[PDB]
Amino acid sequence: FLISILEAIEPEVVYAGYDNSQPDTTNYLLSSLNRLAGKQMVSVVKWAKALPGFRNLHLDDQMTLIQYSWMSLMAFSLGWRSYKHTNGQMLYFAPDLIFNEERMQQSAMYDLCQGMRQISQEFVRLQVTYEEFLCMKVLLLLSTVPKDGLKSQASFDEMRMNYIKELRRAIENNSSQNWQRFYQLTKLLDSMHDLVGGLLQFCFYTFVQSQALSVEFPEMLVEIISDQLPKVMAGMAKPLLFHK
Amino acid sequence: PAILYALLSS
Ligand SMILES: C[C@]12CC[C@H]3[C@@H](CCC4=CC(=O)CC[C@@]43C)[C@@H]1CC[C@@H]2C(=O)CO
Repeated sequence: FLISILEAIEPEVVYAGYDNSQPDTTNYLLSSLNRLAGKQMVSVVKWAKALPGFRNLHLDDQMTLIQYSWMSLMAFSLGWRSYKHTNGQMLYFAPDLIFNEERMQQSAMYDLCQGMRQISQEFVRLQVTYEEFLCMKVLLLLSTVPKDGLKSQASFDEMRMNYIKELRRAIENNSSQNWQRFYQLTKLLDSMHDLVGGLLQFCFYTFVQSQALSVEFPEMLVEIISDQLPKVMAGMAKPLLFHK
Repeated sequence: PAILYALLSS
């Protein structure tokens, strides 16, 4: 019933608190997304703590893991929402902030938007199930680690394997077909890294010139990014891939 | 990440 749990701790929908009466300038669009991100951050943290096995890890690791994977978690959840609500035609950031063709253009990050829409499309092509999605999401939280290692390395390794097995369980069907499914689903997981690399590059770029660009970031994000940025630029993080 | 740490340890 490990999934029964994943299903119960799955965060409730988060609204952007977006004001459509405002002009959709690049500044307002990005600042609004950053606000949504701050609100989603709170939800991912509360979700992580309720994750069977996450609390067994050292606090330092818990901090490090969320710090390195928050962008991937949110982009992936965005992929799912866009899949269930628009069959992947639009980015369902939040019920009150749906990105259509127009907002993608005025956002100044059209390409990153398409990259994110591509994840949504994969969900469509593969008809990913809700259970597969929940398991994959957890794996994401456990796929970007410090090159030097975690403090609860052993506790970490066990947890990761358990969720990988949980994914297999979600995956009736014959053995070969289940193998092919696993291969394809883990290919999707590995693809997140390139997408995230690009998402993070723009995030760091807008973060550095925040005031000069008039792109706002909520306090919680400012602290996370401020600490994370140098670590990423220093190549301190590495992905845990499923494929060559 | 002050706000985050405080949120994770409670
Ligand atoms: C960080 C970001 C705004 C926030 C989003 C992120 C892309 C992924 C994402 C998905 C969500 O469901 C919440 C918003 C968000 C976290 C964007 C990547 C570039 C953009 C900016 O850099 C704006 O300054």
